Amino acid sequence: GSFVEMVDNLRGKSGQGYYVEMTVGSPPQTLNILVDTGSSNFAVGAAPHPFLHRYYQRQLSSTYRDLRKGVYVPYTQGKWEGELGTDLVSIPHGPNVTVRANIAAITESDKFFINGSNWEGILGLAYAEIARPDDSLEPFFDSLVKQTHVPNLFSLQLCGAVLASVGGSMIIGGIDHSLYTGSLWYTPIRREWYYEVIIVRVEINGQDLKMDCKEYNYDKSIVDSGTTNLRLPKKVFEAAVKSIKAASSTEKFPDGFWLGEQLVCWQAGTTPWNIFPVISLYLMGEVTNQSFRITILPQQYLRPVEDVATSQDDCYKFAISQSSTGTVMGAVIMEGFYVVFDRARKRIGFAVSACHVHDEFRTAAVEGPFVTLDMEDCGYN
Ligand SMILES: CC(F)(F)[C@H]1OC(N)=N[C@](C)(c2cc(NC(=O)c3cnc(OCF)cn3)ccc2F)[C@H]1F
Repeated sequence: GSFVEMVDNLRGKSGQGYYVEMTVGSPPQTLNILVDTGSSNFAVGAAPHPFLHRYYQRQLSSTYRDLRKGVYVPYTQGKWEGELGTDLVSIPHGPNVTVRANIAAITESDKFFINGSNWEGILGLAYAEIARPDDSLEPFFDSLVKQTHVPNLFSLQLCGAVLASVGGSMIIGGIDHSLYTGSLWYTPIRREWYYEVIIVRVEINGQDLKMDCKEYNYDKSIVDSGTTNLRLPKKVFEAAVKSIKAASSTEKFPDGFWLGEQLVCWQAGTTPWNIFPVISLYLMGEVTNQSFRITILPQQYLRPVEDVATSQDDCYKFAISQSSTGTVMGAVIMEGFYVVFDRARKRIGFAVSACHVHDEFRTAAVEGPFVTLDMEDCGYN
């Protein structure tokens, strides 16, 4: 309940993700590693790509073992290619342990590493089913639990805000009660591949979208620290934006803004947060016919873009976007909440984050219980 050593072990920059310090090999080589609940490989830069502050030098490690197998990982945007091996891995500001983990030594990549970012690898925290090349490549967290007495859970407090610094905590093997207020509320992990969950109802400023709830999870809903946006299925996005436009009628904005094709800027600290509605996702609860509600503010979904050279004003991107891969509860969701990935009990806990950004009128919220019928029908098959 109190893991003081792990508090504040996350760093980052706006729009560049949250990383944790790790060591690989003997003697230990220090690397900054993106915390990613939306993938399942531990994959680290292993060659001098010019964007990289540093990289894993396998020749320097006496504990390195080669698996004599490569892996090619294409994405929608980018790609990486790597060579598989195992080595000793530890987390300096995490549990006092050392595990032998699979490592994909990245040897070629495209549109993967971020120019100007301070991380050199990715820690895939999701399950073996989506590991590359196949489910026999045991993910890091699985090895950690198998090889040690670290309990089968972790929790994330992602704290949003020159690119401004972000931070937070990754509590490995436990929960730190100072990181949230009120109660944790749990939603079932529907299936252990991604951190899959079921959205049961959507509200904009308390106004139900009245869609068939299956649309909310077409073809899945996931919790993903490695995605910035709240990503919504195309039809859900359309209805949500229509409703958000209606709720913020006080001012007009161009169509491009809602599509993330264009920024909107306001003069120095004069953001009309109050014209923008709250957004509420109801998640499947732990018991039959019971749900709970998570609520985020414009402070979560209207994200500052700091690196605009051509403007002297305060510029923002609408960080709700359309998706072909289902709902993605990215940083836009997770920055509102302390999120507990309770792998042992196949569930995910949400609580109001003690570090979430809000104003004097409105706060992010986690509330329940509510009575919701036919919640199983909301899952897609
Ligand atoms: C499916 C997908 F969208 F391509 C990616 O999504 C996830 N979850 N992880 C990967 C391995 C990834 C993730 C990132 N993530 C980020 O750069 C990032 C940036 N800002 C974030 O939050 C706001 F700070 C979160 N993640 C970068 C490169 C990447 F390759 C990809 F699989």
